[PDB]
Parts: sequence; C-alpha cells; structure tokens
Amino acid sequence: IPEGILMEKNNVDIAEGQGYSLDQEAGAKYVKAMTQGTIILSYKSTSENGIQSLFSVGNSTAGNQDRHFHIYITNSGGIGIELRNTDGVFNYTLDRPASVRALYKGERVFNTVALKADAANKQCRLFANGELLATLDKDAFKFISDITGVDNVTLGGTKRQGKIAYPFGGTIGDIKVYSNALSDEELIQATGVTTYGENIFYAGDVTESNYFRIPSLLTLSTGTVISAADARYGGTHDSKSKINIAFAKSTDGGNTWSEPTLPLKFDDYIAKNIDWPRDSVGKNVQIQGSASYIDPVLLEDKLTKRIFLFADLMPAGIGSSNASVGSGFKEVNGKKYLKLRWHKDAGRAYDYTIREKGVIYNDATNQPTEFRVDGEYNLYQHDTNLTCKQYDYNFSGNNLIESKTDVDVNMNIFYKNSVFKAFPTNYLAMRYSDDEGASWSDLDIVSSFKPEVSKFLVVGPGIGKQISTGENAGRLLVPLYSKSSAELGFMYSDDHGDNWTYVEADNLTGGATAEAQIVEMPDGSLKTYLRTGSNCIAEVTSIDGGETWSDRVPLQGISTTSYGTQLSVINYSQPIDGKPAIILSSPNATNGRKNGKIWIGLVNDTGNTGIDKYSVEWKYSYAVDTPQMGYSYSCLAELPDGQVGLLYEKYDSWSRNELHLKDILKFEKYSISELTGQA
Ligand SMILES: CC(=O)N[C@H]1[C@H]2O[C@@](C(=O)O)(C[C@@H]1O)O[C@@H]2[C@H](O)CO
Repeated sequence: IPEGILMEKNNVDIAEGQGYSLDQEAGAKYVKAMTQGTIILSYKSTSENGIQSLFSVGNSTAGNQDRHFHIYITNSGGIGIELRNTDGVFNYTLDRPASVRALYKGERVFNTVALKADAANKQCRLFANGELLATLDKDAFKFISDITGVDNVTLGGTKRQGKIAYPFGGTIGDIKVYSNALSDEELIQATGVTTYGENIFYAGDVTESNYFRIPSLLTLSTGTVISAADARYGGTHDSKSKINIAFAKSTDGGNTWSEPTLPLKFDDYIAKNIDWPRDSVGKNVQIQGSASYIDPVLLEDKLTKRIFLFADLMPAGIGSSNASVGSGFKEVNGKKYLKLRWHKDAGRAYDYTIREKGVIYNDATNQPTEFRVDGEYNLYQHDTNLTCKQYDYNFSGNNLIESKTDVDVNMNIFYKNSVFKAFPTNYLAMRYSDDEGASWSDLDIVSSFKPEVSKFLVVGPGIGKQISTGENAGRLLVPLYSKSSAELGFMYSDDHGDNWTYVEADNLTGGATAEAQIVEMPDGSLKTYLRTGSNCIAEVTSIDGGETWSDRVPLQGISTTSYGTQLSVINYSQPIDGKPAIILSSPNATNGRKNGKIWIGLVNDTGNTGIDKYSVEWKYSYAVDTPQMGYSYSCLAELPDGQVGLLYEKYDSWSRNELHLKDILKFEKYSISELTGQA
C-alpha cells in the first residue's frame, strides 16, 4: 500500500438509493486493504433518509451484512462510523449528534468531514466543519484490513447482501482517501473550510467552560449588541452543577465579539475545561456540591442607558428540582433580611440574619456578631476576610470525585463549607452596568419577595422589556415562573431598577416550566408568550402595565411538544407589510426539539378595546434547516441594520442522547426579505 492519496474523486451526483461504485478506481485494491488511514470528504445531502452512508468499504455478499466499514450522517445532523466484521469479531462505533447541517438560508450546503484511523496511537477520531467531534481508543486496533471478504468500495451507501443500505442522496463534492494518518491540526483546517453562522462563546475561550446553554441577545439603543449565556462547566446539566454566566458584546453590528467576561460567578469550585463523559452511565452524573448561576436575562433601560443582567442564584448543591420551600428570608423589625445558619447549629436552625451594611445579627439576642459580608456576600470576621479551600472535580471511572485543593477562595454564604450558610432555596440575582459591561455593580439579590410557600421562583430566560408608551411608559419587566401559588409571574420596577415588585399572573400550582418572553403592543399594552406543560404555546395579555394578566389562550397554528421549549419573541422597529410586527423563534416539531422556525406576526387592530384590542396574524414562517435538525433555546434581536440576529442552541437540549456537546450555540442573521420568503 503506497504512502499518501490512494483515491480521489470530485463532483459525484448520487441518486438516492443508487450509490456509486468506486471499484474501478486505480487504488480500490489499496482502499479495500487499508490497515489505517484518513478519509476526508465534502458532501451536500438532498435526502431525508434516516441514515446515509457517505463512504463505505465491505463485503456485499449473502450472510455478510455485518462485515463493513462506513462513515455516515443522519437526517438529524449526527455523524459517525461503524467498523464491523460481525459482532463476535468486532463492532467498533463512534459518533456525535448535531455535528453537521443540511440547509442554510434556504439552500442545501456542503459539509466537510473526516475520519482518522491512527494505528500508531490506536485511536479513531471524527471531525466535521473545523471541529474534533469524538475519539475512540482501542487496545485491539482494527481497520479495513481486518474485515473478512471485502469486495467493494462505495459512495452514498453500504452494500449489504447485494442491496444499497443506508442510502444517501445528494452530491459528494470531493473525497480523498489517505493511507497515512493526518494530524488533528491538518484535519481541523481541512474540514473548517465549510462553516455556517458564528460562535460568540466557545470551548477554549477565556470563560474556561467547554459547554454553553441558554442564550440571551440584545441590541442596545447605542447600537452595541450584547449577549449572555450559561457557561456550563460540568457538562450541559441544569443546576446542581457548576455554572457561571458569560457575557460578550459587539460594536460592529454583531460581526465580531469581545473576549467574554463572567459577570455572575462562584469560586467554591474551580472553573475549568473538562470533557464530560457521554456514555450511558457517566452522562447522567453531575456536580453535587457546587453553587451556581443559571438562566440569564438581559435588559436595557433606554432612559438611563443602564443595562441589567439577571440570573437564578443556586446555593451549593441546589437546582430547581431540589430547592427547599421557603423565601430564604426572615422578617425582623418589619424588614426582610437574608437568614443564615451557623454550621454548628441544628440542621434547620437559621438563627441569624444579614442586616444593614452586611452586618450579621443573632436573632435570638438581636445583637450583632463579629461577622459581616461585603457586596459580594463573602464572609468577614472582625474585618478579616474568611477563606476556605476551593474544590476540583474529576472522574474516576464512572464516579465523579469532588475534592479540596490547596487553593484558598473567599468564604461565601452560598458555599457548602461556609461557617454561615444561606437557606437552600433559589434566589434571583442581578447586577447593573452603566458602561456596557466594562464594570458591574455589587450583587443585588432581589428575591426578598419570594413567596414563603414557593419551592422555586426563577426567571424566564432571554430578555426583559421596558414599556415605551402609555401610562406605564418607562416600567421595566422581567418574566418569571414558579412552583407555588402561581406558575407564570413577573417582577417590575418603576424606579429604573432600584426596586422590584413581584406579580402572580395566574393561580396554577403545578410548577410547570412556564418560561415566557414579553412583547409590547402599539398602545403600550403587553402580550406575553409562554411555554406550557401542554401541547401548545400560550398567550396572555395585560392592559395595565403587567399588573394583571388575562387567562392563557393557545397560540393557534404554531406546533410544539408537550414538555415544551423556551421561545423568543421580540418587537421589530419597522412595519412589515405596513403593520406593526413581532418575531417569534421556536422549534416546530411535536416531539423532540427540532425544526426551528422564525415566524413573523403582524399586529392587527380588531376594532375592539381592552384585552381583545389586538390580534396577531402569524403570516410568515421560516425554516432554519431541515425538519430533523436540532433546535432548542434561542434569543432574537433586531440588529442596527435591518437584520434579525439569532443566538440559539443547534441541537436537542432535552434529549438524553445529545447531552454534553461542545460548540452548539450559534449566531446567525436574517433579513426581513429572507424571513418573508421574498428572499
Ligand atoms: C432554572 C432551571 O432549572 N432552568 C432549566 C429548566 O429548563 C431547562 C430545559 O431545557 O427545559 C433548561 C433550563 O436551564 O431544564 C430545566 C427544566 O425544564 C425545569 O424547568
């Protein structure tokens, strides 16, 4: 077998189910006997077939259907390989979901992938569109030379008992088969020739996080575009994990982004890039004793130009599912104060409170102690900053070991080893900035209003909303949801963010994940669209600046799942078809978070008054990709030019098979012309 390129072919159109024979190529005899090597190919799929082999080498005869090697893609964007010679001999597989795409801006696009079979290192590696997707290590390294009775080299399918299996339909732009193992660097470069959309946050940036979720995107009145997202360190797991909130901005209309910062973060557990296991056992494991921030909301007060960042604050080892019922506050002298438990007291004995100037008081004696906290909630004893050891987390087999290191960090009331511990429920935190993220204010825990009967009261991620007209012009609103007397809720401020008031929008006690986003009508009234626990997106209306809301009404015509997915709905500044317009983003499948679509809803005045004054006609829908392509949480923003920016999760964030995937948070831009089918 010679060194280098054994075979190369360009521009091969493959009719679905027909495949293409490469048996007559000069190097077929070499390819049929490869001991190792590299395969790189550019392709465009025009087929909806579930599994589509791009390239394969194997035995096509009767009874030998499990003897073959193939690189395939799925209609849902997955990519992988299967190296087989019947299960008793070997069956090596490697794959990674949501690695490739099918359509972009209404047209089928090319993806570039590569498989590297490194005999020297006994390792197999998959790449696609500039990324190293997965790695398989095997003591008993195997390749094509190990398959019994190879008799064919095929493009667009795998020959099994004389039939074309895993049928591809489309075009193989180029394929190159090397006998040598090219370097990862060469493959990153080679496959990187085709990329769509861009990343704001990514594995390898200064956040030190390998994973990101929950996008927030907002264009400021100054023209600057800002963004935030969960920087999920311990895989893509929801809280009761180690998660910080990342932030970045663009001053050129969303073309390039700044080095990300971490405005909301905890230091009890170290922030580091770690590859979380994706096997059936390890994938379910999550960090047990870390404090975290989760689900960001960005908001701008156009009057003061101040920006705010909100997120849920989870004490050590807490998430929505295991939060304790209670406000986390205690009322003394008529004022609500954060309550604390001295570590040496009884398990449920919260006999202290954080009062004015962070001074900690003994509630029984009503006397101040020698302790206090600063604007970051870090402990001080007699003016000396208290510290404790930071934890590290590593996998030992399928077990996650969380252990102390020798690194000292400031002792915070939300840390598991703090001498004074906060009540284990969730909190609502925020910081403001007057210089577009150059600096942020002290930590402001605004959840003093959390109902004492509530398990959790959290934010609806995305952006908040400021009323532009009417009697409540200037009011700031942030959507919330909870497990208590009400599900949907809101917090609003009439003094530009200094103080907040909580509003219950319904009397539902089920605690469903009612994530919502707010949009303003021409007269200043508001319409809130939300995810529900039923098979539809609901709409509620307010005619009093968000103080009271109408009953939920199904959003007719926009399909969704029973469990639901967060949505993004925004106001657009210019009319579309001569009418005020709103734009909505959400996955459209009735099962699985896939088939994302951007809808344009035209606001019509019905002629009625009050809650029934307006009616939204969802006139246009725009499919972001093909039906099976993953699409989960998202956030829309009108950019300074006419365009609509979209930061979204390009994978199924619900699926137990698509957890812990890197670089799935993408940023794309669309013109109204494109969105309305006009092109
Ligand atoms: C505070 C919090 O846990 N937010 C979560 C919830 O929504 C998501 C989801 O993808 O559906 C992701 C969010 O980050 O999973 C959670 C679950 O649904 C319970 O609401």
